[PDB]
Amino acid sequence: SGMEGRIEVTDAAILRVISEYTREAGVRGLERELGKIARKGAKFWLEGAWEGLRTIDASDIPTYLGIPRYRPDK
Amino acid sequence: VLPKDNEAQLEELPKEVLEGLEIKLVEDVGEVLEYLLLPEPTMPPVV
Repeated sequence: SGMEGRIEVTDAAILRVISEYTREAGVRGLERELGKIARKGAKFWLEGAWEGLRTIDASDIPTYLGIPRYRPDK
Repeated sequence: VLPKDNEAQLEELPKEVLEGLEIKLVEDVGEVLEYLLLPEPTMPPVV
């Protein structure tokens, strides 16, 4: 998706996306969600270009994917 | 009156609607029955 080291996820964000946007046995949905995060990062690059590397924390996941779709067990 | 765990889904709602409404978020039935029933009996009981 064109980005090269201007954007970077953390592992907590990965676990959040798996637990809250992905319910299957396989891995296809996680692939689609990571694609969505990278493409919204590309649109944010074309709006305002920042400098160096941007590290997406676990808080910004609704800002990149939207409303959480599934709820974890407690 | 709406469940508390649905408060995530108040964001796909249009903006001018959302200041018209007022949501009460609940998680127990007792607070709902406190909020909705008038405190005084009027009709006689069924017995």
